[PDB]
Amino acid sequence: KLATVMAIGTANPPNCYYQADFPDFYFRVTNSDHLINLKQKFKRLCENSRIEKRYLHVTEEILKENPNIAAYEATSLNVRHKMQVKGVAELGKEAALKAIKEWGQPKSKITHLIVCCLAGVDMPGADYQLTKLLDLDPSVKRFMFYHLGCYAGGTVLRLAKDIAENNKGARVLIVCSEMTTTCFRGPSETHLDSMIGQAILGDGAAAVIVGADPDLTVERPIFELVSTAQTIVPESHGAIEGHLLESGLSFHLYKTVPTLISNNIKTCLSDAFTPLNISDWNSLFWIAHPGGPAILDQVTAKVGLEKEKLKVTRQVLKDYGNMSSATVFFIMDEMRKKSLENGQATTGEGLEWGVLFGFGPGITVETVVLRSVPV
Amino acid sequence: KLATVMAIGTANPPNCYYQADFPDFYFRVTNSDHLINLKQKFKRLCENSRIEKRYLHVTEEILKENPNIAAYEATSLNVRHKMQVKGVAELGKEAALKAIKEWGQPKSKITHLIVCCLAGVDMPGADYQLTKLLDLDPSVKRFMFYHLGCYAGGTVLRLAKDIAENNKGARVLIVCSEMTTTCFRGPSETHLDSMIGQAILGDGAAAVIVGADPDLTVERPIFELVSTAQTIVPESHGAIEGHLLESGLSFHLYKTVPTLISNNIKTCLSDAFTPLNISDWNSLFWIAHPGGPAILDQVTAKVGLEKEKLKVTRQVLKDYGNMSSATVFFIMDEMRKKSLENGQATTGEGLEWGVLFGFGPGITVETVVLRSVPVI
Repeated sequence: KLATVMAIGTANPPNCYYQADFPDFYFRVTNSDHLINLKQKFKRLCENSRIEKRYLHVTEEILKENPNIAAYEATSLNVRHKMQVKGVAELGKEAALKAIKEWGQPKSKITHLIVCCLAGVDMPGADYQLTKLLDLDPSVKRFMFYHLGCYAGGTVLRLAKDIAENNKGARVLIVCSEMTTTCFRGPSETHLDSMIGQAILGDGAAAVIVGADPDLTVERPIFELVSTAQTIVPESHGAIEGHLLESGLSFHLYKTVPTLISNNIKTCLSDAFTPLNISDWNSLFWIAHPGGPAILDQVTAKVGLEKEKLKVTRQVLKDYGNMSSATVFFIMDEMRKKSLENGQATTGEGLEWGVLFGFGPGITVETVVLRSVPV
Repeated sequence: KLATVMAIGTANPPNCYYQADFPDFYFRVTNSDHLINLKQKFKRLCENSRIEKRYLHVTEEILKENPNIAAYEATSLNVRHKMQVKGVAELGKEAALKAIKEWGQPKSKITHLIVCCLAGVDMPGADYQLTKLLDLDPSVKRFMFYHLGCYAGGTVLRLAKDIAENNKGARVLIVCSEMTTTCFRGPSETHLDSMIGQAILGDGAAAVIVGADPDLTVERPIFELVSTAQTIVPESHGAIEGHLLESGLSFHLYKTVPTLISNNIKTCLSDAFTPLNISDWNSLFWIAHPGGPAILDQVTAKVGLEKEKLKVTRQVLKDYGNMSSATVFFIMDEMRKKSLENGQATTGEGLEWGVLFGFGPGITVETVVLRSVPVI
């Protein structure tokens, strides 16, 4: 009896930013219009991001109220955290309620709560906050993960799988609430990669309910968690880093990331699927963290995937941008929705087996083998 | 087959601070010798702490180089984190190596790594650093917990239990590496919370190996993880809070913390032990996070524990102070050591069943039911 995803709910801040207008907005609110060459670089980052829009808690008003946030490097952790701590909770609450609704069981049946937040360190944490906000059982078993990064969607599933499978009747609520208020900052001519964060990172929360042995008279499985794995890409040291400083969470991304990830994907696939006697990567449905269009293009090319295999993944990137750990669940959600609309037999675009990838600091790759459920 | 603790290793910074001399040290290195009145309150704080010594990464030299850390509140997070990130990994590595040695298996057999650090946020984190430092399998399945606090000893065991029992052959290395460099700060007349942490918090790391179905020809069980629970103490909102600020980590505890926790213990005991048909709290061996001397006194009093029940717990507090999440493992380690020296029948002071408690922000209480193992 495999751990099974039985519900997915998502939420995003109400402020929508169309990518086509972001360069002008970003350079204006960060008083960087005098940096003509830097603006062209940023403009191109946005144009090549393959992101059409994003939802952000940050607004021009908030930046006016907090100039130290608009600055590339200014003491601002305190003001960022004040907003971050509240934002991840409220956004996570919205997503959790939607997940709980789809799940179909009363929230009192939630036995475990896993919360994952890029930033917003607080003691007690967002897990405690959500327990109070959702009025969950005070004895709900919680796990709180701060600062894991973009591979965390796989991490929370890896955890949920073992919890669900080792505890009869366990019903795990996962909440990945990602807010970039702690990362949002002005551009730097000396650290050109920092602004990549403002070109691709969006806000969003995803909640999922995971449990083994579904009560088919009320619960409705979406995807089964077959196996999970995590690995560190060889010779990838320092390619993706984030430091929590007095100026908030930094963003470091080396130009080698796309090739490092794409060149190692087949190994992750082989390790995960050889045990299942599966070698045709195109026979799987794909849910890959859209760290960037380069990663997706290179993975598609190097793995030998058909052009549209990552269609849903690319669509989510286009509609919401990179929402860190929550992204893969938006993709998972949209995939089962599109599968239904396209009249396909399974939640995985009609295919039986699938793979979910999380990519992040390490470089770390989380590989989750999934099995679809009939539509 | 229950997840089983098969090894425990510990480590502490090389700088030992005797509590009897800390008041003078503290106010001296923080240029607070002029605050005679406040110095008296701190001296009293340390005297009733029941802590004889602590090991800290901070030194007079470090404070002289970083006066912004010595100040009660000054933009100093960057300098703090630089040391914190390095410290937790180095201290964690030492404890891990010791645990691995006791375990008796090649480190290549480690399948999962759980790292827990009060502070030292970094991406990638301490789990990544330790994987590299210990040269563990690149595919080791890692879990990294930052800023959980003092109940985390139970949290990591609760996690390790499910990992080990749901994955045949899984061998989990847990590393709780706690350093207080991020929360060390000078005294302030307009503040009276952060001063308590300066008197009770110590540095230290503990590592343990957890696995189900031990290979008895090489592995040697110490304690079995029977059940785990986590709960939020009723009407305790805001009682224990910690915030990571530009001035580092700051804690604020209501004076009611000891009472809130102690009054809730019997409930945790009942929930965890009624299913095992156990009701005599003195029939269990005890491992309780020594948040402070008050918590130990009130738990003993309200629960009705005989004087020797928290002996090891109190001894660890006396010898190391409050080392956050790592503490319960120092206690677990010392308990089986003393049990052996006392020629007792089990690793749990000759008793069969035991309980490990973690107390922290929430207020959160982690309750782990333990089973000792026979000792020849």
